Amino acid sequence: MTGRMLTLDGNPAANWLNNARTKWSASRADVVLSYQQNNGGWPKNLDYNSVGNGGGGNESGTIDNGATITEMVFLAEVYKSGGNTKYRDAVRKAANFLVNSQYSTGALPQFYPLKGGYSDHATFNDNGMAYALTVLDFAANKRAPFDTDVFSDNDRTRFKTAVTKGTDYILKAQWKQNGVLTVWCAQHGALDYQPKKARAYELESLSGSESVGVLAFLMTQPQTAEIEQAVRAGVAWFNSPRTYLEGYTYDSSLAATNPIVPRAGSKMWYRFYDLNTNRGFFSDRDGSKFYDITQMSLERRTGYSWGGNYGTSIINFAQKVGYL
Repeated sequence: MTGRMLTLDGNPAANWLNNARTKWSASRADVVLSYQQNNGGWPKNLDYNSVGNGGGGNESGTIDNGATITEMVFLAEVYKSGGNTKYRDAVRKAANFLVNSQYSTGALPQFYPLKGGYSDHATFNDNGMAYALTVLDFAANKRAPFDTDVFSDNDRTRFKTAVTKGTDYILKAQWKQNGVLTVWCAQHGALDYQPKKARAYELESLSGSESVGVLAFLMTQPQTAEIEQAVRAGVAWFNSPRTYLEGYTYDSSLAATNPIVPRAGSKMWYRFYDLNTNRGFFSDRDGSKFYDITQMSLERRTGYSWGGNYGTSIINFAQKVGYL
């Protein structure tokens, strides 16, 4: 560290953000711009590389599937490169959107204005909350691409407050497993901090997939005593043999019957771990919970990834910075 600040070199969240700066060709900037909703957010799943300009819209914005957070970083970079203030304006509306979406607790919902159901929860899914906070933190700290006149000091204060609140949320939400600090569910109650379900097959759990990005975000923050403890505990969880499955890997090509296959000297992480036992588990469209992936419907076993190499990146990064 330096002071209490870790390097951003190798930080997964920082890598995501810097990549987003050039997510699309600059030739697509007007197309991207044209789908921004009135509220400053974007809808998800628009094929910007193929579609012509949109007509804006008045729908909820979302941070699912990289929406809003990717577009805003991209357009900030376009503003930085070309100086066209229409893009500055859009980035300002997008940052405002993210902060406006934030609950009093710091939680960020998946969709805003709130649509009801699981979308209202604090959404770590698809790196939404963690990477949204990363964007706001980069903005707050005048990091590229936000080292332009896009934001003022007063704006940065507001973003710092949102980042602080988000951090507070994350720290309060971090799951204490029989007294031991671990990681996060893919979604938590915005007000109650509790693990929540999402889709039918997304149950209350520790998330092997989403907890990486949460840790990566925390590692961008001033490493207070509490934050260092939180990060070290999360990294320790990823690096624990009670968490990874040693000698196996997840091979989605083999999912027809069983994608969890032996691989000497490999470690696999589950997508879902039981909150209390730390056992990897599976679900299905009926919302059931079970421990043998061969019991799952063919469609869910092949159509959704139930494990992966999630821990490698954060463990290696933690090692690099002395947190392992």
